Amino acid sequence: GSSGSSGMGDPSKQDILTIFKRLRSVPTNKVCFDCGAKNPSWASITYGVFLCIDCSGSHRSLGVHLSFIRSTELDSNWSWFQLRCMQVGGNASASSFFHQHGCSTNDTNAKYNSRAAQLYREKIKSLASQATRKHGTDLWLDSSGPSSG
Ligand SMILES: [Zn+2]
Repeated sequence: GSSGSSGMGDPSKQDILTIFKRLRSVPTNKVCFDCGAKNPSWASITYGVFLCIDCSGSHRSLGVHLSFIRSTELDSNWSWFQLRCMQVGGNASASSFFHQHGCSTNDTNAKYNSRAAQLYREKIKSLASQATRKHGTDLWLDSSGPSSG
């Protein structure tokens, strides 16, 4: 129940592109984890997966609370914590994670509304910290250049 202070600057386009350039590279990430559409702009931070304008729509219906959707080419006002969620997840990660439990469900309003799915989301939040906390904003990867102030 901690509101959370605000003493840091949001990630710029470049930085955001750097976090997506690494995830996109992957063949299982550059394809809508749902159908497999290549260059899946749409991305779901909740499950840190890649979706396509087609599928992404379904998620939006569920409710930003159930599955938040954010583009990569347009949406630039991303949150450090979020961005990571994508790196600390991946498509395959879920493709298996789910089965491991035994979802045996395809439906979007069900497969995602199932326990197996939930477990994932939470997990993403945790890991996201490992990367986020790391040198706070300073892109763990390397020193991009801290702006005076
Ligand atoms: Zn799709």
